[PDB]
Amino acid sequence: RECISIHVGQAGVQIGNACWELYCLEHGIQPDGQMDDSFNTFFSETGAGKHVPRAVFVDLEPTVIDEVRTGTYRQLFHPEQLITGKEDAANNYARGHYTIGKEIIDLVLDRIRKLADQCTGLQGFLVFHSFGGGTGSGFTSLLMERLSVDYGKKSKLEFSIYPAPQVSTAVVEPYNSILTTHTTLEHSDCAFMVDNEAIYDICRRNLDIERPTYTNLNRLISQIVSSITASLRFDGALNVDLTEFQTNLVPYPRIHFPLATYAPVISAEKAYHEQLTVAEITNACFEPANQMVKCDPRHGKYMACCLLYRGDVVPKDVNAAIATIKTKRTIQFVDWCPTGFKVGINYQPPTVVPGGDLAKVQRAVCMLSNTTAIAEAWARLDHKFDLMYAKRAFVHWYVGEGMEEGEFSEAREDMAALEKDYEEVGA
Amino acid sequence: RECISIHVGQAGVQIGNACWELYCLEHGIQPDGQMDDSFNTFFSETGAGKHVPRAVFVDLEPTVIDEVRTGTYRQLFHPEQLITGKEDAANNYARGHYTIGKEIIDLVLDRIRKLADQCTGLQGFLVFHSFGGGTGSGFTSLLMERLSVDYGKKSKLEFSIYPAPQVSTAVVEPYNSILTTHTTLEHSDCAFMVDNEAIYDICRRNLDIERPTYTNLNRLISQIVSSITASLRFDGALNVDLTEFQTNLVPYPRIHFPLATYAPVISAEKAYHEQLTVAEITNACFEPANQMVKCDPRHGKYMACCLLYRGDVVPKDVNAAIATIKTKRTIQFVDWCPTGFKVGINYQPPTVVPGGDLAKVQRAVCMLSNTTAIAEAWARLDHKFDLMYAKRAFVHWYVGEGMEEGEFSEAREDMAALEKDYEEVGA
Amino acid sequence: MREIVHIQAGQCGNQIGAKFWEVISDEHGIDPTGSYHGDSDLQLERINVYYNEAAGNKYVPRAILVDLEPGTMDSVRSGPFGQIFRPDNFVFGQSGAGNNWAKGHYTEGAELVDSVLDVVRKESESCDCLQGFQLTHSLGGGTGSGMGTLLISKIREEYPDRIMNTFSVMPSPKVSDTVVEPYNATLSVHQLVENTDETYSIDNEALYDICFRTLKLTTPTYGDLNHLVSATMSGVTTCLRFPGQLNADLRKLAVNMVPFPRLHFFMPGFAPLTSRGSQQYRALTVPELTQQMFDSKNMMAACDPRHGRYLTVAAIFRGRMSMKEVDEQMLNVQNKNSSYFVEWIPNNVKTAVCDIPPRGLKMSATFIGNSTAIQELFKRISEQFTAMFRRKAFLHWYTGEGMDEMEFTEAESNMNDLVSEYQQYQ
Amino acid sequence: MREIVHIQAGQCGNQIGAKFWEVISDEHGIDPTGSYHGDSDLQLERINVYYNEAAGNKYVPRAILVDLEPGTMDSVRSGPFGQIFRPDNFVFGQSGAGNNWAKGHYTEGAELVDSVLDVVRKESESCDCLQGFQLTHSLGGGTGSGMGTLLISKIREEYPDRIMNTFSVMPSPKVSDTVVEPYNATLSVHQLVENTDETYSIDNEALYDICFRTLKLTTPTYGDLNHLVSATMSGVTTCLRFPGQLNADLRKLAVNMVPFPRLHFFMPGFAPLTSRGSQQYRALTVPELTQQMFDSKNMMAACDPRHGRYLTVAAIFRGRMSMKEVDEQMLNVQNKNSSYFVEWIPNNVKTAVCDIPPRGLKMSATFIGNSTAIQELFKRISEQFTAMFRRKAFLHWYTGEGMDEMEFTEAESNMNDLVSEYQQYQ
Ligand SMILES: Nc1nc2c(ncn2[C@@H]2O[C@H](COP(=O)(O)CP(=O)(O)OP(=O)(O)O)[C@@H](O)[C@H]2O)c(=O)[nH]1
Ligand SMILES: Nc1nc2c(ncn2[C@@H]2O[C@H](COP(=O)(O)CP(=O)(O)OP(=O)(O)O)[C@@H](O)[C@H]2O)c(=O)[nH]1
Ligand SMILES: Nc1nc2c(ncn2[C@@H]2O[C@H](COP(=O)(O)OP(=O)(O)OP(=O)(O)O)[C@@H](O)[C@H]2O)c(=O)[nH]1
Ligand SMILES: Nc1nc2c(ncn2[C@@H]2O[C@H](COP(=O)(O)OP(=O)(O)OP(=O)(O)O)[C@@H](O)[C@H]2O)c(=O)[nH]1
Repeated sequence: RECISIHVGQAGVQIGNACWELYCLEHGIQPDGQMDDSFNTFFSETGAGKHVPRAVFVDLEPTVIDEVRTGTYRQLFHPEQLITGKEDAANNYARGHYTIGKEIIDLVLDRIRKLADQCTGLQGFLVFHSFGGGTGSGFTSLLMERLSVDYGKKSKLEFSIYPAPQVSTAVVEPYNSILTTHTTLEHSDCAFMVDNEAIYDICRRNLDIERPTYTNLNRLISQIVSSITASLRFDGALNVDLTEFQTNLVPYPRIHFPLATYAPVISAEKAYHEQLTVAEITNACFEPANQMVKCDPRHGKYMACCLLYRGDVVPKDVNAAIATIKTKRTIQFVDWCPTGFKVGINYQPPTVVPGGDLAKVQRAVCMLSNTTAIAEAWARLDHKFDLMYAKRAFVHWYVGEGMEEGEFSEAREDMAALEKDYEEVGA
Repeated sequence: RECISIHVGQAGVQIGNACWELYCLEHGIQPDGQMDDSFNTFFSETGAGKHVPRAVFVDLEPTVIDEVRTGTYRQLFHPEQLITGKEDAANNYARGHYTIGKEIIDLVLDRIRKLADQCTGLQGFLVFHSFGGGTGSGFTSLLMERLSVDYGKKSKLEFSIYPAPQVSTAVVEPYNSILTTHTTLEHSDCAFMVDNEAIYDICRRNLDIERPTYTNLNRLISQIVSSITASLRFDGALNVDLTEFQTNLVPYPRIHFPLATYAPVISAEKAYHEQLTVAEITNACFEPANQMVKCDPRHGKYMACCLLYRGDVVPKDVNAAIATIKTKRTIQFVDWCPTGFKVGINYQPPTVVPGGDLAKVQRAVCMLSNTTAIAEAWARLDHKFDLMYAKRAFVHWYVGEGMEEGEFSEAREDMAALEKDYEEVGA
Repeated sequence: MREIVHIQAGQCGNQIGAKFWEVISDEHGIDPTGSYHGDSDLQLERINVYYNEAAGNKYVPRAILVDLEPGTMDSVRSGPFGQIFRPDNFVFGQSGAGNNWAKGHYTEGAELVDSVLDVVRKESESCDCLQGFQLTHSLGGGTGSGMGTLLISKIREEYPDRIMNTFSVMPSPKVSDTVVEPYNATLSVHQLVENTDETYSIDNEALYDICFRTLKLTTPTYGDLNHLVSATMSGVTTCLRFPGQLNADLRKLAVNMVPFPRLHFFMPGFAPLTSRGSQQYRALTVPELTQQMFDSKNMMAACDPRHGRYLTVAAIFRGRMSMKEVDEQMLNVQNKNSSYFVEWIPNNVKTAVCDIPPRGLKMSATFIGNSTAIQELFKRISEQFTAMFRRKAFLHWYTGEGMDEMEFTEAESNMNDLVSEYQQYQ
Repeated sequence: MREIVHIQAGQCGNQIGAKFWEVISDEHGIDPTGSYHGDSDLQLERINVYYNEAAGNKYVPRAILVDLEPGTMDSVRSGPFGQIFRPDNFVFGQSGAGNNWAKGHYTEGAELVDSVLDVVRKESESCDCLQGFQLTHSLGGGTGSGMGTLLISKIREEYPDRIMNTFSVMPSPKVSDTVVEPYNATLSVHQLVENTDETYSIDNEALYDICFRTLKLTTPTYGDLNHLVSATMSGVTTCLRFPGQLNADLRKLAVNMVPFPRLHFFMPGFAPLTSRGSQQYRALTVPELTQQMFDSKNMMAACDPRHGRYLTVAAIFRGRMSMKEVDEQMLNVQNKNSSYFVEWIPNNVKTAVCDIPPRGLKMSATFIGNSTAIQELFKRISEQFTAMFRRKAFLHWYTGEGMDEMEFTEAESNMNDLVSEYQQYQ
């Protein structure tokens, strides 16, 4: 029972650097590399008294790789695992997928293949990236295509960052997203999306961080992606493995776009004054402003929901919590899945980083929910894409890389088909 | 009532070194060479308070002889018994039979003759070898030809290691086996064959040894070859001598190829949890995956079976065991021998090496069974031989030794005649 | 003499089976290691019915554990009585079923059935005369619902004369911890209704209602529910495990409880169940026990028995008691509630008694009821299955293993036939 | 008992031979002066296979050094282990070959062959039973390519039954440090293919690719490459140097690796090879060793083995390890890559093991492969030879020593025959 966690782009490598410290603190692994089955999922054992993670950090530019090498987690990671390219992607899907990728995918595929051959209980892979930029779109699509053609049956967990409606970091983000989603629709078994302004607001209103940073944003993301696999890592009363996220939450082979959220989020002084029980966190996770994506769930319906609890929580109180949530009529479930809940529990509680913003809480929950609220966001993305596509804005860079307008049109009609499928299944 | 145990090749000398420690521990002889009729079969009496075995270890290369001399069982064996050659056989039947043999068989024949002249109750000989290599094929054939021409009537127990279907140690093994079996068909009274992967699997699935070695493989082989002669060594309610394996199990003068298996095989912690009685071991010995050769007994039929029990076992329960085994229709016996069971019992129980993998069991059984399942293995060996023979692969080494294609063709047609005889008698 | 073969499949199945082994070992006076330290000779008189004699006065259980993940095996081995089980019986795969019936029945079930078949064959050959195959599984999830059904089918093919007993836990609409649970239930009931001879239907919300109402426990975990179901699992098997003035083996209760081959889904029950602080303020006499046996809230199923009619019920008592009191109590029970018993049977009640009660209680009883009230729990699962199936939802995963929609249609038709069968005799 | 006669010719040949003597002396625990200071008796058990016993517990190697200049002899004498060699064996001329095959084979070779023949005869007479003649040389240049070939021819004439083993370094188009190098290679391969029984083809660019990829050394000199090739040179000879559970001498591996007399150009390999700063993050277990043995980039030849098919391979392991693990690893290696192994042989893999690994490593292995991929490296040198030969370029020097163009034509025909032979069995 293992799984390999690969990272692409600045967002991916920063999330990996922010999360592997949490993993090592959870497993009791010091940064030097030394202190039975809990760490076997993510960390190997090299001979005697030494561990190495099952991860690779790949990026075309070296500005992230050299600082990761010269940081503080130097002795924990394998020096050869940190792959580095030679040229900048420059927010260009074509440049990240065709020119610069082809000279390093040959090494990357061989490296993941040989590090997977020694492994035997690999459940799947999880890829960290961001379609809002160039590297995390192009190289991710390039690797996932030739990974799906080779393995295919094995599961892939995508973790992507998407832009906000009113805010955007780049300017070619809708082109990058609409181009890469045409390939992500068929090869990605399931893909969790996160919005920047939602995760800025969640630490503003609740955690009371007036001036947050990307480290503070990535800490709770690391908590989420550690809590989903905490069931595999540690024993539980009702364990859920990685195949549950494929089997239960993907009712159709192409409708595989769930939203994500987490609770409780609370500062140190507020933790001692707010009580922790299952009811308030269950009410807050379904709260619309508490989500990690700026989408209104009230406009749509929930297709499926998996609740994963951590800490000393009995089954009875969570059963009562989901019962009263079902009787609550503010939310609305789809008629095609009345049994739309999948509850699971792990005994190992959440941990806290020394000096981190998060506080000690006796129990927690992560809520990955498949719903039709993302259809509005996709339609918004296509609407803002069409305005630039009509004027042929930012097209000379792409066509000067090797591509044309044909695959742009195919991306447009594929997004239209996605909207057609979503409005059809939401009826 | 005595018998001399000669060993040829790396496999033979390693089996001898692994088994004589078991024999001396059974007889209570310390490794130095000192502590009434039980040890007389295998050990002589050197004047007063000292013993020496009735064995010779012969090998063309000296790499086994010098380490046997400089090991820990130094004083137990004679200095002159350990025969050593001068040149390597190099997986070459011709080189092991013609060039290098001729300068040491003159010493070996005289040595066995003079050490047999002092003996008077010699029942026969048992030779340990392996046709999968060069020395154990060539020198064994060379010695057995001129032993059969000299003695002839005396019995010879052959003990050979054969290659697996999907695994092989060498690359010229089918050439060696098909060449040496042409001579082994007429001179060997009975030859027990063992497969490497079967004995790897028997200690994997049952004994729970994830990383075994050749010592662990040879320990149970030593237990088998000690248990067959335990009836001669120690008194029993129904003793069986060495001539029973010739008279009862060889219905025809050339069909003398039985398979071998043993029970119980169990680890120390599992031994205290599992109860030992005759029924489960009798069911397990006839189990097809429990055999020491990768052959399916269900595809063929059992021609004959001799059960030899050790330990405190009454005749009644084993009679009931063979009765219910006969009524069981999963196995199938041949119509030419309905009374194809030969039961024997010895009171002396199996022993355990200090620190050995095997556990203490109050009773045990060894099952040497004549069946037609080996016909498929022989046909497989001939089929893989024909592919290399068509291209004349690895033929220049043999023809550069002195041989030709004529005896290769005679070996091929002799194997075809063996298959003809087996499919004829299996009808 | 009438040995029983125990097989455990799925997470909840192996958990409740381990608790069953724990409680019966405590009743027999068996150490966690495996040694006997009992006080009464009757415990050792019928220890062979489950446990096999071993060297050093040690006893090993005739238990088979099969799970499609190593985690459940590690947990039950690390449990209080994990070491008593045979290490050879710990057969298990690598990959989980992922809450898919098709994976458990076709892909990994085919890979593990050949591994478990020879093991159960060896355990059947070890005993003198196998009585029946007792199994525990869950309709919910994929692992139990596929692998236990396939194992039941193969054992039915191998032994078409022996008894097939199952203690099956099934879902509810108020408590449902799986999205594919109606699909798994609808697929598993098609195999259960045809192959198994006996079937005890257990509902999680029923046990939760029990623990809220009569136990009044503050923090009820799965451990309390395991002890709850283990009580009835021991109550059914007490008759062959100890002597009694009127013994009723598994076949004896089956002949009374199974008027037709398909109508064999029972409604188990057990009493007395009370809090430790309210034990002094209750009389344990047989009328106050019998009223609790037939109380609507005391049963281990969510169905209301007053909304239906009993086809037939059985009461297996334990402890010294008066047969006249038992007879007159069952008489007034069947008389005063004649509207709730079917008129086309003169006596819808079976009685049995054992002379050795559980430790810590002076008298006890277990109730096994076959009634038309189970049609409610059947039809709610049926319409839950139909609502998801009518748009072909949650089937692209099932189609990967070669499974067709005609099989789901056949399962739906079987469910319709079963509920109409239960409605016929009402 | 199975002594080995060691002969060294050419600059690179004597350099790698001196490094081979250095590393095996370090393994045996031999001082630079010649005294024994080892800890294990097994080192002294088979020290006679190379070294000759002398007075004062001193050991002198059975090494012959021959060079056509005094500079190489001065360098190897001034090296760390230069003093241990016998001063009598330092046979050498005055004038160099000037990178000419004809001068090394006819003019100075004839003058020095009578001087070296009696020396090798004396060393062969000193030992009890010579096993085989191990040689090191370079196809490039004139000195090695002429004198080593002539010495091989005379020793083949004198001992037509003994084994002839050669560790020959050959050029590449990307790294070629000599203008007459294709001519020297084409002339030397004609003598190598007919006389020698075994031949390990080594490429400089392959070792450079190794040092870039897995060693990651900043300043790789020739000393690192000498240590690299010395590892496989010790790996092949470990079986007769120390005991093992399955010993494979030079003749034993030759019988498995040489299916035909001409197809004896192997592809040596060795592992583990890792940097000092990354050894902590790599497991030395036998699967991760075996995958490195069969890795395309880990071999010591520039040819891509995936572009061809293996005729046969041999793996000689060192250190305590599980034979079942070795067997199943070789099984899955030969099974999953069945397209890259010839179908007309059932088992294309040989295995051997020794029980004493190198100092500083717990387990190790060496890979010796005969494959059709060497035809690429042959045909590139062949067309390089043909492009220069078709206009008779660089032959006025060769004609001075009586050498004719018919000999070059015969060598080209032999090269064509060899590459077509390797293409036949693909
Ligand atoms: N009364 C109890 N019920 C349990 C327990 N554990 C689980 N369950 C209930 O049974 C339901 C499904 O049973 P399982 O946990 O065994 C799911 P299964 O192992 O068969 O499939 P996979 O785990 O996906 O391989 C589950 O949703 C619970 O409602 C338990 O310990 N006690
Ligand atoms: N791996 C190594 N390769 C070497 C080394 N020295 C030389 N060479 C390579 O071998 C090539 C030719 O081998 P030599 O240096 O021995 C030329 P040789 O002495 O035989 O002829 P002359 O020096 O002209 O008398 C040479 O061009 C190098 O590519 C070395 O120390 N290590
Ligand atoms: N949430 C979050 N998003 C990030 C973080 N770092 C980068 N991103 C997102 O990543 C997007 C750009 O991704 P990339 O294509 O990989 O940008 P890059 O790594 O600088 O690549 P080049 O500019 O081509 O060199 C931006 O629009 C950001 O929104 C982070 O730390 N947290
Ligand atoms: N089961 C078993 N087989 C062994 C053992 N040792 C060697 N063998 C087998 O013996 C075969 C080769 O036998 P030999 O011809 O004697 O090999 P050798 O002694 O090294 O002889 P040369 O290589 O010619 O020097 C191998 O293929 C092995 O499978 C052992 O300890 N146990």
